[PDB]
Amino acid sequence: IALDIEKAKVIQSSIEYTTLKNVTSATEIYYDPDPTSTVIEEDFDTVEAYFS
Amino acid sequence: TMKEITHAISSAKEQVQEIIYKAQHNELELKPGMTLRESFEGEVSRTLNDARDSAGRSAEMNLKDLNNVKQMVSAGSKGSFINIAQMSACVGQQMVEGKRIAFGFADRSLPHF
Amino acid sequence: SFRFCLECNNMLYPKEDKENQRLLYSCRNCDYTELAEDPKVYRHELITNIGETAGIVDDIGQDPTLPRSDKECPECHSRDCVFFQSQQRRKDTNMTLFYVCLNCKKTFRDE
Ligand SMILES: [Zn+2]
Ligand SMILES: [Zn+2]
Repeated sequence: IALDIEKAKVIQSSIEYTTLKNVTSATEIYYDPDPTSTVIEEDFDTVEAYFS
Repeated sequence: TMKEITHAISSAKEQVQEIIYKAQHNELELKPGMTLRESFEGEVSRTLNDARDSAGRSAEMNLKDLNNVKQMVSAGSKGSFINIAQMSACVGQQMVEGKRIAFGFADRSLPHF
Repeated sequence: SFRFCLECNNMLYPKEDKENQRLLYSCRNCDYTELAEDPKVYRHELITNIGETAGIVDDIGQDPTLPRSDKECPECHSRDCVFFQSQQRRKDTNMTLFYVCLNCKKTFRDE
């Protein structure tokens, strides 16, 4: 690992601390009274694909 | 030698201008573990330090053996290379708290800029 | 953005009906209740870019301490302009420039 850069980078990634807040960009709260469907149109396709 | 020193300082200032343009167009490489502003400041400071060292080296190479400052520096009794550089070629960059002169006014160092 | 009560000017907190399954903005100081238009109750930006270009005034061309360039205006193609960096002053802030024309007074970049 000391003479190889890729394995060293793998070890570095495995050591460094990473929280959810680091990768998160924005969080939102929405009102949706239908458990099996949704009001948002952008995500409607993906969630209906999941449920089906 | 004064022509050579002036050319070195002008080339360094042109290099600093290029670094400024690159940082102002998002074309600057970021030193790991440091922000964009910190990397820009460090790179400009390194360029200016290299400029002063090059000008001083030119000035110190110019000196004859009969030069008295050279004789004192070569004896090791008083003075060094930086003294010759600042006396003859360039004083260099002034650092306050390990950084260049801050913006004590509103986004400038003096009301003349 | 949050709305205010139309009768006693207090804040309209969101409320949910168990029987009707609707989102309603209701004032807690009275019985007023108005139907909500959007379900976006709350939004938090961990990394935000607001205030970077929001610090702009219409009289910035009269400041004599600002540098003057000759960049081309995208709208009226003027030959004089005034530039400055980002008004946000965090440590992560970019060093990009914002140019202001002396005729249309709009803010535009160089990219
Ligand atoms: Zn009310
Ligand atoms: Zn214009």
